[PDB]
Amino acid sequence: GSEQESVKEFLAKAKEDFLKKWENPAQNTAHLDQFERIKTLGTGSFGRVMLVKHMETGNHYAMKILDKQKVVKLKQIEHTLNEKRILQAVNFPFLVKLEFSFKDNSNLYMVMEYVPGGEMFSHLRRIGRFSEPHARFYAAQIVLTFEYLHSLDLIYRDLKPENLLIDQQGYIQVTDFGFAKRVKGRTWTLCGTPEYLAPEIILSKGYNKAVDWWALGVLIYEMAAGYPPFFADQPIQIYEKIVSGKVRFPSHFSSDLKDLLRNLLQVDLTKRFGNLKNGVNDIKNHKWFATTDWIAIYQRKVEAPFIPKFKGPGDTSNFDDYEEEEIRVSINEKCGKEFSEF
Amino acid sequence: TTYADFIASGRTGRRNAI
Ligand SMILES: c1nc(N2CCC3(CCCCN3)CC2)c2nc[nH]c2n1
Repeated sequence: GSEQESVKEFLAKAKEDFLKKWENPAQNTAHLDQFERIKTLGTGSFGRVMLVKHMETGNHYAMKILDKQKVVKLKQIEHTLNEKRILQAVNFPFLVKLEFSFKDNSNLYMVMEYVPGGEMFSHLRRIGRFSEPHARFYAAQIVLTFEYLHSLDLIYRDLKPENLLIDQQGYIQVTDFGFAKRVKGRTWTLCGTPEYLAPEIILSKGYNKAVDWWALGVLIYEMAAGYPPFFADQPIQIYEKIVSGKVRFPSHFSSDLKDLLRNLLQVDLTKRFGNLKNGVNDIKNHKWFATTDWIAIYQRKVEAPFIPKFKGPGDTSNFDDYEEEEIRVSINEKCGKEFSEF
Repeated sequence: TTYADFIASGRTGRRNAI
């Protein structure tokens, strides 16, 4: 029949599920003492992401720790509340699942599914670049994820290989919703990663979901070339390159890839793919995606081009090593009012 | 080459958000 009507039906039901959780968020579903801390998997501005073991079940999880005082100093209160409120309400095959959340006197905690394959960033840098079919397999998953998120009035705002984990089946799990926002109109916050910013963000204009479509163009280029389309030693030089209106493609890029990338890395919003009358369909029906079976991808039926090595449960060999700082919980509650809804 | 220019740049490591 029409795949678009099945898509509409699917999205309508997903919105109903989302709104119930969006309106009544899960809160205080575990405690720190229920987890044994094993190893730091990564760090952020507010703290570490640690591999943990849930003692009652023996399950491994990734626990994100955010120091409330550091969130406040960085003026990230609202963004932190958006992050947990959004992540607890979403549900899609390529979005990392939030299993528990809670807080104590010092910190906020988000306990998520542990994705052991490591960041796409690690594999991309080591290998050098991904072949076109390899990059297309990952790109298809972001296209579907964005179609889902945007239907919920969500903007993701931080697409990059660092934020994409590879699961045991070789599929993507998107993490890091620190800048995600539920917004119907236009928004103005200067946020994201320099190499991935759309021109409208750099130029301090009101922007919308089209910034995630521009960031998809940067991701595809990076995966297929091994380097971003706009790079320099400092962010200001990156911004000058982004606003210039010029992109150079490697000679090995197929004609179809370049065409898709010119329509994604498009300064003109009345011309950027994902932003027109046909919406996501301009991307899904592009020639570069002709061999992509969208349903088979969503159903996880497609054989992945790369399966990460798995030594066993709790193995962290696909992640870099980090300095370990022991968690401290103050005897006094910090920033209680600011994080009341968490 | 552009690859050599990228590899010699200070931005091949993990990138932080603004
Ligand atoms: C494994 N590792 C995770 N980490 C958090 C995100 C990370 C660290 C911070 C920058 C982006 N990448 C990598 C480790 C997970 N976050 C959720 N599930 C996870 N499984």
